[PDB]
Amino acid sequence: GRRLVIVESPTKARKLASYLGSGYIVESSRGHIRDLPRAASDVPAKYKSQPWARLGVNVDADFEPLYIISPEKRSTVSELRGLLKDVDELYLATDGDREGEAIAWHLLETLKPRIPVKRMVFHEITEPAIRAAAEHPRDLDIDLVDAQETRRILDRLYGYEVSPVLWKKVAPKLSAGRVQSVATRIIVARERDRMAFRSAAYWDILAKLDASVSDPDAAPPTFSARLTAVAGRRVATGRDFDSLGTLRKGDEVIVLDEGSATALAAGLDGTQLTVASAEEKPYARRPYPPFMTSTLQQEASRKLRFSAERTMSIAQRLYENGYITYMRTDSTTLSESAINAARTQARQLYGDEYVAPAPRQYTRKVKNAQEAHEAIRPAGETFATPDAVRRELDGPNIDDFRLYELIWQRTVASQMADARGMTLSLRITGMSGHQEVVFSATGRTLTFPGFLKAYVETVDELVGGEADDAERRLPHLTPGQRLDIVELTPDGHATNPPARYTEASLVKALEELGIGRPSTYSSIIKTIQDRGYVHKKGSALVPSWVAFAVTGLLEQHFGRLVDYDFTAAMEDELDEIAAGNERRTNWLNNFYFGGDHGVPDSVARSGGLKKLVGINLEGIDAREVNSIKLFDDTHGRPIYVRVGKNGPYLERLVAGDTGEPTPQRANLSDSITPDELTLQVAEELFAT
Repeated sequence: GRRLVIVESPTKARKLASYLGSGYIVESSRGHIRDLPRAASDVPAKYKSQPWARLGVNVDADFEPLYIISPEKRSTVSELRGLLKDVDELYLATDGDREGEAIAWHLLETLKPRIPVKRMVFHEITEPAIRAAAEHPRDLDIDLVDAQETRRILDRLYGYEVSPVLWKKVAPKLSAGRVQSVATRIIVARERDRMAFRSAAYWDILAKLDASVSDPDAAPPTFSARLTAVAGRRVATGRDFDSLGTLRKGDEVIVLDEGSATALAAGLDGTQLTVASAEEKPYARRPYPPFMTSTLQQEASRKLRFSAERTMSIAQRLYENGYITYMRTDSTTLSESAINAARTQARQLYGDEYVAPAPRQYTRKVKNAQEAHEAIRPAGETFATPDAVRRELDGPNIDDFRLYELIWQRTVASQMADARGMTLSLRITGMSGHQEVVFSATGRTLTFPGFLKAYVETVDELVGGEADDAERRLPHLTPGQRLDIVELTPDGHATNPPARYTEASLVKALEELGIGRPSTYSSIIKTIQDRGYVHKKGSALVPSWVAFAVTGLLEQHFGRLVDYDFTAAMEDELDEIAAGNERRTNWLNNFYFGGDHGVPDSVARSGGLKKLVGINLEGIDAREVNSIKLFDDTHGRPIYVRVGKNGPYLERLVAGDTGEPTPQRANLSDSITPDELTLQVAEELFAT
């Protein structure tokens, strides 16, 4: 009467056993047990006669893979086979997505069971959910397994073709990563934009206005307003300049400068201003959807200041320990049990009035219904309360509680009433000598906070901006109303360069572009940092010089491999395989060898990966690949950054003791971000 259940982790193994009980033996497999060979020694004697064995994929036989058991896992497999001898049934209880199905498949291929096999799938670890999945198994989904394998093979083939190019042309020991190099490109593209940015200056006037003489009961009696128009011409703002600091070809504006603006203020000093136009418009904010993988990583980054990787390790533990639903999901759907628990929680915590009128469903179409069933929300039909979870996850597990609290608040808020308020608009007029001038003020009231009492999104550190519960108080003003000028400050400004990415904004970008998946966002963000391509300056991601060199090589000579659209399209086709709408072998064959299928002008339609990469590379100069153009000096001489084996250093060709060509060099580190190394900075380190 003995049943064996296999999962990926000891924590999950202990948790399922607690729920299953007697007559079940629950073991862990440490994740994957087989992979393609990673070394010549991974190749078994039987295959040492196959020249493709080390590669591990036989491209001339429909991409047959060589899966071997990694030496680090041979132990695990031995024990599993040992235990299998003594049971009546095998339960495979890995995660329900393509990774988990692939593990199940591999266990079947490795153990070769001669007893019944049931495959359990669940998206939360509770006693009911576990019991249910045991009683109602799901057939192994081969389409999922084929999708995972296609991606595994693709990565192997990609590394095989592309790494040698990086080795000859950039640096040895660099490792190719296809999606990674796209993520890297996004970051490098932003740094270049910052480097080509040129600021424009623009001035206006800020006034403090008092309404208390014309209306003794104005609330508040004072406020601020900005100069918006002078003599029918609209004052220049930051949005009016392009990245080169020149005015955009649109409507007609005045750029004020210091002397311009203070002349206007001095000519105003004395007068009153007059309310020409007050307007109220109500607004209604709908609450945030429940968390999915990308939005959870974003909010944890902006609010808790957790890296993407950190958020996923914590979420993993919460899920394995029964606290939350599955944390790899692109669904924001809540089950009816969860909608009711949130509604109740909200009514108990905040009031009957703060509960949405009718229950709120957030049903967005998921890419694959087999891998994602539900948003990320507290597990169990009744949510474990934040205090109870706070006590269990105290001390060392404090980051786990903090994430749970974030998830709980988000779920609860998602069932709450709309935020209500008014948005205030003001047109104030006046006279600075000859010219008529317009000051403007805007305001927002939050009459009824709604879900915002339970959850408010955090604004991106670098982008800046206003939170969705921020209010600007303005007094009730009426046309004709005179206003007293309390103070006038002529105000100078400059346009700013485009903000760098935080992890939160990178994840957002990967999602909008269709390049990231719930299973991949954090591993993408993590790897580009490990491998040195990118590092953090505070909360900002900054590319390293080697990132420029690699990105440059790929853009110049293999552009399709790092094109945002081609990348997204491939991610989509892999999902197509997962659904059963495209075949593993056809896809690999088209991708590697070329074919007539795929988005126009893609790798597949351009002759395949193999012909694409294997051009004549002797035409590609390593020296230029490792040279990043910065600018010319005040003598017309190109100054570039050279990526050398000893690292990054600045170089320029100068006139020597005889003449040119003489290279003048100066060494460089992390301390100087690319957009910080200006000509001033460069000259300063060429000399000292």
